[PDB]
Amino acid sequence: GIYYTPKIIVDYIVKKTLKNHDIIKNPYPRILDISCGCGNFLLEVYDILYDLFEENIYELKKKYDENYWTVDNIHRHILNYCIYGADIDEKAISILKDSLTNKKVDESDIKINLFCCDSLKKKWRYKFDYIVGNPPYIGHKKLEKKYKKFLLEKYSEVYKDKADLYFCFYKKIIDILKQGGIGSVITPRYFLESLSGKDLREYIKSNVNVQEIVDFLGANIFKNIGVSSCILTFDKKKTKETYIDVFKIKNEDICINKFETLEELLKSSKFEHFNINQRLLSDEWILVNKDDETFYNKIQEKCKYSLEDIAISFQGIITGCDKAFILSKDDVKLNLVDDKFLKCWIKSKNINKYIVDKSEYRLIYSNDIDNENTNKRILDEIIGLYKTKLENRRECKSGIRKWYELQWGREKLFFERKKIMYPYKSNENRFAIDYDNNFSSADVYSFFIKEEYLDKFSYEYLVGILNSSVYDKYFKITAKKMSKNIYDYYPNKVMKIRIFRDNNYEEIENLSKQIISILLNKSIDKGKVEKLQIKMDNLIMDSLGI
DNA sequence: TTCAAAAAGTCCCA
DNA sequence: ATGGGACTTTTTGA
Ligand SMILES: Nc1ccc(CCCNc2ncnc3c2ncn3[C@@H]2O[C@H](CO)[C@@H](O)[C@H]2O)cc1
Ligand SMILES: [K+]
Ligand SMILES: [K+]
Repeated sequence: GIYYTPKIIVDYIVKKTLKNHDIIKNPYPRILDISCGCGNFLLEVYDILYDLFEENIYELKKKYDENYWTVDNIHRHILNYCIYGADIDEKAISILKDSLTNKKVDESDIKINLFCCDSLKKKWRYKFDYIVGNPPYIGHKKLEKKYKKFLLEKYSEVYKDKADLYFCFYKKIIDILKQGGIGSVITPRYFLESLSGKDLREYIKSNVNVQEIVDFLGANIFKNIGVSSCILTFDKKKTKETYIDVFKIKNEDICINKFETLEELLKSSKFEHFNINQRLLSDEWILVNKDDETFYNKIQEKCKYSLEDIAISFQGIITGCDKAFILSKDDVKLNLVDDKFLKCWIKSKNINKYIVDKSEYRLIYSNDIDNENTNKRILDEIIGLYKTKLENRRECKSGIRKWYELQWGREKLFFERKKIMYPYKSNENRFAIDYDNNFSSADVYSFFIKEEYLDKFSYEYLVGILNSSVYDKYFKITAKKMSKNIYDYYPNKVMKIRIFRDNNYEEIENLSKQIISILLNKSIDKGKVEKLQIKMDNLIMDSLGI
């Protein structure tokens, strides 16, 4: 449970918080890491501090106690008054204490401000000038329930339904930062856009001045770790300035060690830089450049409806154990199941633009099985193979669901109708019209048009514009970037997409119908579809004035 | 009763 | 062995 931050990032963070420190004015800075681990950040802080003190040793000796300020006394001073670390791992603290002791190589048995504790529970007796480090990331599934009760009761300003632990670490760091202090940390990027991060974003916006956001997007910073990172730097300084420097990466395939320093990478063509006014932040943080801001605002102003206005959205089936209820359509065991119980089953990869692949799987809609005696063959020879796993589901332990029932079988009538489907995680917009009453898991989302908006919007028109290049860019501006070439397509953002209706409605609809007709051929002339899409994109750009 | 969010993702191969 | 690519379950709070 210990993660090594790359040295280039560690150096950038420490330098970010200490480059302009006035050691003459304040020779007693407090630099804290509340998840210090083996001291990836703190040892570097020691190096920076030692150079800072030794470069001004004679100035300090003249302004202050001349006997206290010598080179020989630097190592002691740093440990007594400057470096502070906290971590839950005892072995890590022991190792870091030995490393800090070996920075000099007893005289008086120097005390080192290292605490082996839960930083979210520690009674912190004073605030700190500088806070750096890499907090732990633990999500809603992997966090202990008993501990989650404490977080919900005590960190309710940032920790709620599906929040993450590092939300609480952000709140703690902000709370124990001195007036005029500086904090710089590396966390997941997901709180910048996620629905769970709304309270955290409000807290950060309204309690600190955000200096800088480095967004690495899908680039893999931590080797062999599936997480997407960002660096946040904030302060509590009295300033009328309220502008943020945003560095957003341009090529996610870059390796982090191209130059000797991260700042060389940030100044290069690998990153784009722009400024965001913190006072103009809403509940969402729309961090885009002026071209994209103009693009987004044009679209928002022009469109008079949203998908939420005109549609009904729902998440797919959650069986609770897929292997028990999902079978290949050529499985011999499917001869045991009456066709009234069987539904077509698709995965996210089966969703293309405008149409769905033919399904290869069948769902046993076991909610329609009455009792265990009439269909004993289905239960004993198909579903019962996983009975233990099925009995451990939450709604079975509580007794709400029978052991063979789907955990969340939703409502059949919602699926057995003409509707639009899209994958929950994709590199591009893929909205299809489903004609075959397809069921799917939560990896696919569905919506259908309300009855009162059918005369205004058709499924063909909607899949026309939603699959356009304009709308790919428009959705990705505010979407949640998960990993390299993966965006979240969830209703909490998909339903916010704004749509329009003007003189180009009929031609866009006709082009969409032609695309759908071609895609459903035996001899698919795939080429002409691209030409038709280009023409449709021209129509949409004409419609939205871009 | 029953919705929808959640990557320190998961798994595989060259 | 690692780094990169294809693909995506069900646990969980509200
Ligand atoms: N059972 C159990 C339940 C909940 C928790 C959460 C406790 C949160 N409070 C914590 N307080 C201090 N340090 C913590 C910490 N959680 C993780 N670390 C350290 O962060 C580094 C980055 O990974 C590593 O060196 C971890 O050892 C911990 C255990
Ligand atoms: K003096
Ligand atoms: K990543």
